[PDB]
Amino acid sequence: EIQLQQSGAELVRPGALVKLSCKASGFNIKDYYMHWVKQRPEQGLEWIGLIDPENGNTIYDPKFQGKASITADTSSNTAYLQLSSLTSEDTAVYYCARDNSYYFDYWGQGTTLTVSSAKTTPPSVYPLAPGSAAQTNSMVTLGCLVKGYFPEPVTVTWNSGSLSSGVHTFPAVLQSDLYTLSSSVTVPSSTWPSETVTCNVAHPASSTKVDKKI
Amino acid sequence: DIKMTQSPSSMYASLGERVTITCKASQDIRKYLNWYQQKPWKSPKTLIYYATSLADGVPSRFSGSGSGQDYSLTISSLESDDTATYYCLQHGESPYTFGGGTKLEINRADAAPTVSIFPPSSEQLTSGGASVVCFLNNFYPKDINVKWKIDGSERQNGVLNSWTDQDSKDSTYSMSSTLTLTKDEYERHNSYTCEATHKTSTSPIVKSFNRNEC
Repeated sequence: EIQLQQSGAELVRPGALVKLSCKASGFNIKDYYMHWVKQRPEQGLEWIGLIDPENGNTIYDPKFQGKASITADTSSNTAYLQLSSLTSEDTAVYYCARDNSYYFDYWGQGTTLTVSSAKTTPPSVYPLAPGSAAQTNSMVTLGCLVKGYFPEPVTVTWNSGSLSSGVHTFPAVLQSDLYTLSSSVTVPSSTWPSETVTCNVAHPASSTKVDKKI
Repeated sequence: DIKMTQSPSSMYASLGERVTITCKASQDIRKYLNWYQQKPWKSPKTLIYYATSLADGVPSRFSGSGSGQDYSLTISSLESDDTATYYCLQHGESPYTFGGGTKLEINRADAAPTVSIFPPSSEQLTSGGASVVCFLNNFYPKDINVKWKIDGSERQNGVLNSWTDQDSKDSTYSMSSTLTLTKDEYERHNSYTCEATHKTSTSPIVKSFNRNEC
């Protein structure tokens, strides 16, 4: 029903400017306050500002005065967030949220903004299969190695999300303009190779979508 | 303008234990304080609003109280999936301010990891690279150490280690260790072993394989 769509991911250069969008569905933005929230990598949430889309009032946190500018378009149901003169510190996940007067009831999935001069590099996806039954149980442990991609993020999935039980996705580690990430799924010895176990990888910043059957 | 202090920063508690998180403001915020829960890499979820009211679909084991500048959230009987980061948010004055957050980890009975080791996949060898991956799953406590040995106590450098966050279901942790090499260097060595030391046993777990790939 109600959903706040965000741009998802973008690689921007130090010193430039960027404009992020937040498209609302199911409800009118003129009726609510829309907020913009930031969260740096291993860090806390930070409040950026709000806007009353009805008759355009905006309040920011002094920290972002003349750095952040919020706009909204009642006819396209979209809130906007432009940042300027980007530096490393602006690398974060920016979320938009709906204020119902009591609390933030709907959030967007966020947009990872990476301020850097490295280029976009799509991931190599490699399957991890056992050299005989992974006997550290009567459950076979399989996997996928997603390496050398930039920027973040990637969303790995198994059997299109049908396999969520026994899944372990290990966060990415950066090593020179490149990240490596892995995932493991542990299934019963009765379902493989008999049933198809496939891992789906998607890298938004390069429009790459790969499916590896193991 | 209004500074929020959250305490503690991080805490450990056992299942069925009662927990209390604190938030104090620099000035009376007139009960305009909310609590949010953030599960790793998911947008925040509201637990409590206006100091004591329970938000959408939150269990009754959660409660809140406080007035003036002192506030607290309390979880009566800890459930495994209360692992998350909790934040308080004051909205009594503009700009709205988040406390620094407190991370909650479930203390649990030690568990030994199940180890798996995968040699370089064919797909990758075909491109000049050789990655060797080692999975250490469902162990507790998080404290663990892995070493890679190539042809003897001759251990190496060029490894990427990553830990998941704590499991919401069974409260364990998992780790991925990847030794990355060139096809070239891989084919000059015989045995690859990754050893792990974890207090659940005085003996190290030596998981091995001989390339002897013909």
